Parts: sequence; structure tokens; C-alpha cells
Amino acid sequence: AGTERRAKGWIQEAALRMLNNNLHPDVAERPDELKAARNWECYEAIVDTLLRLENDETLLIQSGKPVAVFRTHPDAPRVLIANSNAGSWIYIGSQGIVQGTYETFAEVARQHFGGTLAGTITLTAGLGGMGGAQPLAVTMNGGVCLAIEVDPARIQRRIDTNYLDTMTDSLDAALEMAKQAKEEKKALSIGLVGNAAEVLPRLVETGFVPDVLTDQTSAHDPLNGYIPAGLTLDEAAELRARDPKQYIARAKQSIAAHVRAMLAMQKQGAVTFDYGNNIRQVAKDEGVDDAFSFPGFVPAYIRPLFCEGKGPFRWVALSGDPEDIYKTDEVILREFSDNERLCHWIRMAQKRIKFQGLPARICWLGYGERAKFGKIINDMVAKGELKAPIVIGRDEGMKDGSDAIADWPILNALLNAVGGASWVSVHHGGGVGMGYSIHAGMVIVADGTKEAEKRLERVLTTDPGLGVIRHADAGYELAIRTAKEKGIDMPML
Amino acid sequence: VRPFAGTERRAKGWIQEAALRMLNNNLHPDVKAARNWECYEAIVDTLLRLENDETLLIQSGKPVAVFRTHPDAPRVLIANSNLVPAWATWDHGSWIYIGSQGIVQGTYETFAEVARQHFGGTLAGTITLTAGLGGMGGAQPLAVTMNGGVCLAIEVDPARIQRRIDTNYLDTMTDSLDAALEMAKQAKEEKKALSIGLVGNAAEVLPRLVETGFVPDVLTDQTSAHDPLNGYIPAGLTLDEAAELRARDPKQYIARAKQSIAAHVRAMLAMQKQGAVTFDYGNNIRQVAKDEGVDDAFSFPGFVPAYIRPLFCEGKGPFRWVALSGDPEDIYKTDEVILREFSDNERLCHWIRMAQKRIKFQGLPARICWLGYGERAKFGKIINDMVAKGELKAPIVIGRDHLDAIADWPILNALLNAVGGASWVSVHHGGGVGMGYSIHAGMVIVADGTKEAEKRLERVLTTDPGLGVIRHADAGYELAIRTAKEKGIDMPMLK
Ligand SMILES: NC(=O)c1ccc[n+]([C@@H]2O[C@H](COP(=O)([O-])OP(=O)(O)OC[C@H]3O[C@@H](n4cnc5c(N)ncnc54)[C@H](O)[C@@H]3O)[C@@H](O)[C@H]2O)c1
Ligand SMILES: NC(=O)c1ccc[n+]([C@@H]2O[C@H](COP(=O)([O-])OP(=O)(O)OC[C@H]3O[C@@H](n4cnc5c(N)ncnc54)[C@H](O)[C@@H]3O)[C@@H](O)[C@H]2O)c1
Repeated sequence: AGTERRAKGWIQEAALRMLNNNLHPDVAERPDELKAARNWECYEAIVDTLLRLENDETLLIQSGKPVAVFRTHPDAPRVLIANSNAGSWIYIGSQGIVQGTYETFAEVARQHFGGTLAGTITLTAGLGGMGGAQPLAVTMNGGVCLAIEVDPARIQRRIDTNYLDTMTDSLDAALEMAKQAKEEKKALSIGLVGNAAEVLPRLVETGFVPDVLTDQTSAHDPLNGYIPAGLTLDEAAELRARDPKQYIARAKQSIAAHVRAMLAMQKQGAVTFDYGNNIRQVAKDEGVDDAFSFPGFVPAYIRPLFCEGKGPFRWVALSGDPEDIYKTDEVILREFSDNERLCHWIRMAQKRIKFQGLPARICWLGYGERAKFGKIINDMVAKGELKAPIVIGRDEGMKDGSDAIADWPILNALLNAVGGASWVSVHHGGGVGMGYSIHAGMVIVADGTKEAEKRLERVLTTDPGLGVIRHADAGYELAIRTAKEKGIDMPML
Repeated sequence: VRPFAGTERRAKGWIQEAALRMLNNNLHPDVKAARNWECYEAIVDTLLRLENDETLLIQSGKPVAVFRTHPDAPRVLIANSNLVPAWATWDHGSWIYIGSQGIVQGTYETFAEVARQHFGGTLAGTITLTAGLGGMGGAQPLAVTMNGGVCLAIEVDPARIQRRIDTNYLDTMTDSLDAALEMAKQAKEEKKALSIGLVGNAAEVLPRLVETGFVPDVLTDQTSAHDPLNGYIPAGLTLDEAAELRARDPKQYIARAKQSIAAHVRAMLAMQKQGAVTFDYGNNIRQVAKDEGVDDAFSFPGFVPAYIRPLFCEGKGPFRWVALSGDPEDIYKTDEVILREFSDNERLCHWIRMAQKRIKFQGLPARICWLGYGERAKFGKIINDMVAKGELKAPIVIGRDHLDAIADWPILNALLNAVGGASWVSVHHGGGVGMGYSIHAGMVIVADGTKEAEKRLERVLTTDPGLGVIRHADAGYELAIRTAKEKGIDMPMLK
């Protein structure tokens, strides 16, 4: 806490503060349990080791356990994390979810509606742990959001907590309000209590077709998640404890009419996509081969941002001072104003997002942009324009069939570690039957020094540049163009 | 294949040059390295122009990027995948392969540890009885005789036995069990080293040897017992009678194979009972016999828990080095420093002396032996001083070849070696849906005589073996806990 460190260096102190932040009451789900470390003896050992860790030593964390310290050198990572199957330490609460959903709907606006959702109605369902960000993301893009949700207490949570403007139990009341806001081109979110399987076919039936259409119900879990059509919450739960065979069947049967309504709304001209809740697979498996007529949001909207290297870039103010983040908020406005969805994001975040634990911001920045911003941030820490160091961090239908290749995140971890990232993480997991994933993340500390400035320049070129190469190698034009445009060295091109 | 050879480099630096020479050494006839010939030419072209502060990335044999890094980073990072698609499931590196010296000295290491544990440090005056002269089994005769022992090896294929004699893996052969037996006891009495291949089926020969009162000092097996349809030959069948049965009636073959293996294993239990030091050499024979109802099949140990695991606990492992000059005398000079500097370790020094007579170089001259924690960095520095002085004609490549939660360790090892300044680092990802996945990591470091290389050698030759000790100390092995505490390895959770 504050402007002075208890550890022997600011990277070790950042690790301590990010670790402690992960179990902050306003950041964590159940901080008395979950996981930042394997168990509470490992947690205490990590903290004790980070306070006495020297500036030329490196701590190894092996699935949450501090297993060893080795002498390395001052420009090596102070920590290397390989966890099996979640602590890469830079979770910043709900702002990651909100801004990632903002970004999807921001690309949907650029591709189809002139760079804003003003005058459109997005129709979706599910306001749960991730779905509840949908209405704020849509309204922050200027749009009208109608969100169908079966649990009134989830609509009330999103309203009480300012993620949702209003609600109604009446579909034609929800409809008459959405059309008003669309005609006035006003931003407005309405939660309609109701079942997507029942409501969406009633909309197609009655002529209505939204401009944008997704879903974020728990369709990936047709027993404990998706409520089947014709069932109240208490009726559904009494069938779920008793007769899960005929629950999943009704649940899969209801997912089918839901998607057939989405398919029908797609032919009337709606821009419509899947949001990772596995809902086409369950509908095809129930008997509609057309299910994949609409695409997933990642191949449709995120992948092209990855082709120019753009990715979630986060930074945390270790001082615990919100003005540190407001100062770095302006520098994004001064120098990425050609990207107005990004500048619109910073201003709407300043007014809608509250801080949780350490003040933090996230937004998307491409190749070239990240190193630029890390260099400016590091200078302001050195001058004292910022009160203490900044933690900077970053936590699939591929053209060429390359979905399963684990080589890329391993080269990413290896290359960021060799560049002098402050800590590097690799999470890996899978086995027989369900496959294998690997993900690498990285943190770099901007502590004001000239040595940090060299590592910052290396690591913030290398991390986005390898995402560009990964997509250029897979044959994406925009990535081959970006690589040539920006000077990235590809021996085969 | 474009030659790069001798005392001069064509690349901007000697790590880049070493990568070229090791890349080409793997494609040597007397010994794939890239994805295809087009990737091979781009790697070679890129390595010739690669600067000393740049790093090349190889993704599954293909050079995909060069990035500015720094002079103490690896010049090459390699990440390779060999995934088998689900449908292909039932159909059953760091550029440092150095031929069959690896398999010969790994097997020597097993029988040297048996000699340390049970026969006072030598196999002179002992008979080891084994079976299988195949791709790995064929190294057993040399590994036993180089340890001073007599070796009697049963093998069903007579033409396979003659190829081992033709090729200096085996001293002699016979189809007479009594001739083989009188030759082996003769040599045991004279304490002479001798290997004898007997043409025979181990499931017939071993039961007979138990009946005649013959007992070996040491007993193993490297038959193909892991594959009872296509590997193990059932008792009573010639190779031709085995191949006809294999194809016509698979289930009768498998039943005779498994029941022969039960017979084979029961005879090994009978010799262990009468005093043979006996162990499993990774061929699944105990488990097949257990599944056939031999309830005491696991009453002899597997070779790694019994002999190799304790060497890993003290950090000891395969340490290989390659003379980039091509001069076999670069290797013989570094052998002499093993003989002066580790003269305490008798089986190491005996290995070096016997290797100079018995191992022929394949491709670039190279040596393998097992060195542990502390010993590797000490050897690494003397070699770097000898290259600096011109006592070696060119730089030396030093390497450790590749050989969920288990997977954390190779990832930390790769990340740690990269950060310490390994010259290059490789991660291999293998397996598929339907069989599970594996990760292996290797590294190379080049001793080029510079002060910058000396600092990287000190870090990397310390972190690579220290991590294997820590893995064993964490898992509860007292030998590894003792090593961590004596050597000062920093382990935050230990005691
Ligand atoms: N890959 C991504 O970036 C990404 C992002 C956001 C969401 N998702 C996916 O979307 C899904 C939702 O995630 P979550 O964390 O919000 O799940 P959640 O379980 O917390 O929320 C699902 C919501 O759907 C509601 N619901 C269930 N049946 C309904 C029905 N028939 N009609 C209307 N509402 C219904 C539930 O009451 C709940 O509020 C998950 O599959 C998630 O993986 C993926
Ligand atoms: N895990 C390890 O480090 C390790 C090391 C060495 C060997 N092994 C195991 O040892 C086994 C042998 O390996 P390999 O590569 O040499 O196999 P391989 O197929 O080349 O050779 C096996 C040999 O067994 C012989 N054979 C089959 N039935 C026989 C019988 N009834 N009596 C006598 N000989 C018989 C064959 O003729 C053949 O030459 C394998 O199962 C291997 O996995 C494991």
C-alpha cells in the first residue's frame, strides 16, 4: 500500500500487491478460499519469499506452489509461473468483462452501422456473470438493448448495480419502449423477465426483427444452466433434482426453437452471432443442420482486431490513487483519437466503471501502440507525474486448420521472458477426450528507471508482434499486410 | 545440404554457426530437423544473416519470425508439436541427436549403478542374463561388457544376432545353450568381459536354465513383451511359424504369447529367489504376467525406481557435448579433463576410457556422460577456458536432449534456461485427443571461449540440474532433499 515498498525492489512489491489485490473483498468471489495460490501455506510462503527475493533472483511457482528460487540476473523475470488444470495475478474485477463486451459490439458497429449502435436494437438473453455486461456494452456504444432473462433477481442485481436502466414483465411493453429509444436514437437497456425459448419465437411471429442479435444464456449447460420453455424457476428445479433425463431433453428442445427464431431473424436481415455459449452445437445435435448459418463473435469480430495485433492491454496503479489512472486516461485521448471507439471507451469508463481494489484501466491497443504508451507511462513515473509504479499486463476456427497448435503461447512466454517481462505465466490443461489448451500471460512493471524502459520497449513490441505473425502465418491478409506495413521480420515472407 | 565445417564461421556469430552445424549434423547419413526442404533453406539463410542481438523462432520446424532481443538471450527458440488426430490413435529435437552413443551409455549407466549397489563397483566376475537384441536391447551386451561383466543374451532372430556381431555390439554367438553356458562361466571364472548371443526363445530357455540349476548374478529382459501380437514370439514357434499364425489367427497367437510371458516371468522369479539381482527394463513384462495370474510378478523392481531415479535425485543426468571443429581430438582432450577433474567417480572414468576404444563417432565427434549438480558448471567453465586458449580448435556445443501438472516442470525448465542465456531452447508438445498429451523441453549452450558465454554457462548449467533435484525433493525423495540442503538449493517450502 502507498508510495513506498517493503520488498527489495518494485517488481517484487508489484507481485505482492497484485497477489493481495486478487483476494480484495471487492475484487474476489470467495477470498477466504480461492485460486491465487495452491493453498494458504503456499500463499504465505509466496508472500514471505517475495519480501526477501533479491533483484537478481527468480521465484518459480509450480501450480500455485513456490517450489524454488534460482540466481538469474536483474533483467530476468522475478517470477515464472506454470500452473496446470488460476493466478497470473492481474485480475481487475468486472472491468475486464465490461470492456471486452464493449469491444465486440464496437466492431459490430464499425462493420455494419457506421461505427455506432445509435438507432439500433440489440436483442439478446442471459444477464448472468458475463451476460450482465451486455446491456452496458450496448448502451456505451449508443444502442438500445433488450435483454431477455428468466430470473427476476438477476435483472434486479443488474438494475441495483447500474448495469441495466429498466425492466418489464410485458413483452409488448418492452417492445414499445425499445422502438421509442431506437426512433429517438437514445441509448437505453431494458431487461424483460421471460424465457428466451418462449419470447424470441413470439417476436418472429409478431413481425419484430432486431438490428443486432446474440445470446448469453447458459446453453453450454443444459441441466444446471438453461431453463427450458414452459417451466418456472421452482418447477424447473424440482424436475432437475428428480428427472434430469427429461430436463436436458426439454432444455435441448427449448434451445432448438430459440436458435430457429435466431435463424429466422437472421433471414429478415439481423446481424446475428454466437457468443461462446455453445448454442449452435446443442441445436444441431437436437436436429437443425442450419444452426451454424450465423458465425461466432471471435471469427466474426475479434480475430480481425488480433490480425492488426490489437489486444487487451491493462494497467494498474500500485499507489492505490485513482488520479494515477485519470492521468494515464488523458494520454490515451491525446494520442489514439484516430481510434474513436477507444476514446469513447475511456470517457464512458470514467463515468460508468467504478474501481475495485487497486485502480486499473483496460482497453485494446495494437502493434506499435502498446510500446508507445508503455514508454510515456514509464517517463511519468520517473518525473513523479504518477505517484508510484504501474503494473502493465496482458492475461477457434483458424483459416488453415491450426486451432490446436500449442507452439504459439509457448514461444510467446519464452520470448516475453527473454525480453525482461517482470513475470510470465503459462496455464496448461486437458487430456484424453476433451483436448488441450495452453495460454501465456505477461506482466511488466513501469517503475520509472532506464532499465525498465529497455524491457518495456522489448516486451511491448514482441507480445503484439507474435500475435500478428501467428495470424499472418495462418494466411490472414490483414495480418500479412500489418506485418509488412509495420516491419515485422518473417523469414518465409 | 550446404556444408558448414572446420575452424572458421560463415555466420555473424558462433551460436548461429553452431545452430547451422547441429541442424546439418541431424541430417547426417552415419547419424526431421525442419518442416520441409523449403523451411530448411529459410532456417539456414536466416541463421547466416541473424545478428547477435536477434532471436529466430521455429514453430514445428518452420522459421516464422526474427525479433530484436539482446546478446545474452538464446539466438533460437524452438516450439514443436506432433499431434496425432483422434482417428489416427489406434495406429498404435533440440538438434542434438549424436547417434547410438546415447542408448549405449544410458544402458551402461543402468548396469554401472547395479554394479555400485550390488557387486562392489564392477561387473567383472558376474554373468548377466537378458533377452532381446533389438533397437534398444542390442546395447545391453556392450553396456555389460564395458562394465567388466559377462553377458549372455537370448534372441529368437539369428540374423539379428549376426548383425550385432558384424557391427561390434556383440563378441560371439551360438545356437547351443550348453556352449553359451560353458563360455559364460569360463569368462566369469577368469573375470574376463565377454558378450554371447544365444539363438533361442527366452520363454523356453529360462525355464530350462532354472531346471538345470544355473543362476545368473544379474537378470533382466528387453524382449518386446509390450506387444504380444507383433513383438513377443511365443514358445514353440519359429519366426516363420510365428508370422503365419500372427496373420491367420491373432487370438491364438496372443494367448500363446501372454502364456509364454507368464512362463518367462515365473522363471525370473525362480532365479531371483535363488539370488539373481533381477529387474524390469521398461518392456511391460511384469504387468502382462500379473494379468495372466502370476500374483508375485511385481516382486522384482523396475530399473528406474531401483537404479536411475536415485541418480536424478542427486541431479545427475545425461550431459552431452559436441566438437564443432569436427576434430575427434577436441573430444579426447575434454575426456582427459573428465579423467583429471572427476577421478573420484570410477564408473564415469571407466566409461570415458572404454568409450574411446568401443564407441565410434557418428557425424560430429560427441561425448555423453552423466554429471550432476555442481559438476556440470565446473566442466562447462574448463571447456570454455580451453576454447578461449585455443586448446580446442572451435567452440563446443553442450546440450541436454528432451528425454496435467507433470507438464509444469518442462515449461519452467525451458523458461529458466532461456532467461539464464541458453544458446537455444526447445519445447516439444506430443500426443492427441484419445491418448493424452506430453511436454518435453531441451536446451543447448555454446562454450565459445568468451566472458559473456562463461556467465551464461554458470547460470544455465546450475539451473538445469537444480530443477530436477527440486522436483524430486518436492515429491518427497530423501536423497533429493539431502542434495538440496547440502548444495544450498533455495526451496521455500522445504522443512
Ligand atoms: N467466450 C467469451 O468471451 C464469452 C463471453 C461472455 C459469455 N460467454 C458465454 O455465455 C454463457 C453465459 O455466461 P455467464 O457467465 O453469464 O453464465 P451464467 O450462468 O452466470 O448466466 C446465464 C444466465 O442465463 C439465464 N437463463 C437460463 N435460461 C434462460 C432462458 N431460457 N432464457 C433467458 N435466460 C436464461 C440464467 O438465469 C442466467 O442469469 C457462457 O456459456 C459463457 O461461456 C462467453
Ligand atoms: N523405458 C526405457 O528406458 C527402455 C529402455 C530400453 C528398452 N525398453 C523396452 O524394452 C523393449 C525392447 O525395446 P526394443 O526397441 O529393443 O524392441 P525391439 O522390437 O527392437 O526388440 C525386441 C527383441 O525381442 C526379440 N524377441 C521377441 N520375443 C522373444 C523371445 N520370446 N525370446 C527372445 N527374444 C525375443 C525380438 O526378436 C527383438 O529383437 C521395449 O518394450 C522397450 O519399451 C525400455
